[PDB]
Amino acid sequence: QIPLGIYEKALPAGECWLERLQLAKTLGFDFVEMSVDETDERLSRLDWSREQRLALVNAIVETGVRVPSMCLSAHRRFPLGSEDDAVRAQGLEIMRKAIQFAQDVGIRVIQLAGYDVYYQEANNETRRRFRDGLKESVEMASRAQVTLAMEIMDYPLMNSISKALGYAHYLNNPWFQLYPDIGNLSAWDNDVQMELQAGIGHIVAVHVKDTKPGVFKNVPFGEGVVDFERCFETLKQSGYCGPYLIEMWSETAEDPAAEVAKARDWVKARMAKAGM
Amino acid sequence: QIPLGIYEKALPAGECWLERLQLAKTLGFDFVEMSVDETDERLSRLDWSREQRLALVNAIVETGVRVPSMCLSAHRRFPLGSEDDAVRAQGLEIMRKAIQFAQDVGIRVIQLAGYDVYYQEANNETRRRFRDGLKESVEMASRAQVTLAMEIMDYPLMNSISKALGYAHYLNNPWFQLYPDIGNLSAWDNDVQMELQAGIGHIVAVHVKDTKPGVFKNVPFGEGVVDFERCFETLKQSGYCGPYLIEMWSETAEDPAAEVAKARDWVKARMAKAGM
Ligand SMILES: [Zn+2]
Ligand SMILES: [Zn+2]
Ligand SMILES: [Zn+2]
Ligand SMILES: [Zn+2]
Repeated sequence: QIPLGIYEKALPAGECWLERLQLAKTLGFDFVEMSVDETDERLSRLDWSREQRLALVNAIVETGVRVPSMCLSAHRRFPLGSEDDAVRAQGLEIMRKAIQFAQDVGIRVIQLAGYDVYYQEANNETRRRFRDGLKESVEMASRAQVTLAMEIMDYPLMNSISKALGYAHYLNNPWFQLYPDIGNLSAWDNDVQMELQAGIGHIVAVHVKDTKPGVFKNVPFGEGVVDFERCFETLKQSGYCGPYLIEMWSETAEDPAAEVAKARDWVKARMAKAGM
Repeated sequence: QIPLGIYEKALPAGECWLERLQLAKTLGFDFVEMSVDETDERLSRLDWSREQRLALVNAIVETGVRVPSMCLSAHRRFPLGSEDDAVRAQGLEIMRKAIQFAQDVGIRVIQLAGYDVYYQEANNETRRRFRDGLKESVEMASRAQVTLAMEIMDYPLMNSISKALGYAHYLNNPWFQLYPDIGNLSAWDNDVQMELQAGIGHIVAVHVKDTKPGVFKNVPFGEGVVDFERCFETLKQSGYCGPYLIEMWSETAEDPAAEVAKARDWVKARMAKAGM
């Protein structure tokens, strides 16, 4: 049966994980994806004590709701391509800490953000520094035996499965894999269905959200350009058996749980249509 | 860093995992590989309670000594190729329970036994049943996001990297990888150094021991046909950045602790001559 998860930032903001995990179970999800983003509050998770780490493991084992993956979007703030050597070193230290964290709490996959730089302008130097930082991250990941899976991004350097496969070929490492976002993939000039089929033996997780050209965030399900039934059809037929994660940001909604319930039923209807 | 690890059965027996991990720490090992073999005793680990599983996580985090991998030799007794449907079901159940155990406890890689059958003679039907059992196993691993790694075996069906690569290509799944034993890879008529280069983007871990033509188990370090310095050179030059696990049964043989320290330094000496 198909594992279905919810993004952390879809649910109420608390740092009590047992409550967060119990809520996910109640809403019918098998898992939660943790965000380690640009904010200092989530960034501080990497400096958690042994007891804070073991408390998360406790809540997981007790509720049965897994935290198999981490979204590492902190690299938008501290990119690995930064020609500011201080910022780049901060980005690699965050990579090191996310992997140790992953080891500590049994996170299966760290989703990488494919930005060479975000708030600054890319050039050849940012692309070379990003590539080297990726090799270095993947080396750390080989030692720890932790999967780093590159997201297909809201950003041209990594805006297709083909571009992620380029990096995968260059790296040639079993611990570097693919985590496509079917929304991000659908908002450029890609052949989406061929891209999905092309990545198959590299795809470890799928992000599920709607988008429009140039709009990658908070676009409501059904109001964008993503052909969900087609994407699930292709993935199923091509032999994909991994998890799907509903990505939304309803932490700011009046009733986060009610929004998540509606999004879950909407996504599930389309999975069912496509044979799953 | 080269992560160096020690097989469970190279250390004194029992179920206090805290003491064992502590022992491996003072001996200078980064990690311990757990065994889930043919004994009811070790199989009952798959039936541990949430509390037993948590106590193991606690000890790992306390000591800093990881348990990143599991040797799953239990399939010799309950093979996936068995023409006895009841024996086959048991092996599949074991596979399922091992994946969940790996989830609960944060094990990175489950090392699979590459035998269609072991105590019976193989035929087209056992090969077929083993093939479909593997596929079922890999689908379970994809949902859970747990790596299953095929060991290079003391058995003709999987006696090279090439054989494991054949299965890897057939399965075309990121959760099926490769776990070469350089002893077993050397105990046949293989081109060893070619094999290790061939498998490189699939190799997640490496078993280190010594063997002879025909003889597979416990030949002391240096007395077999394994060219350690050359194997370590091939892997170093090819871009391997993963762990090495020293396979020993010291738990029997004289002063177990003093034997693993000799073999630890013997392995490290061979690695250092190879550029490492
Ligand atoms: Zn490929
Ligand atoms: Zn996404
Ligand atoms: Zn291959
Ligand atoms: Zn071995």
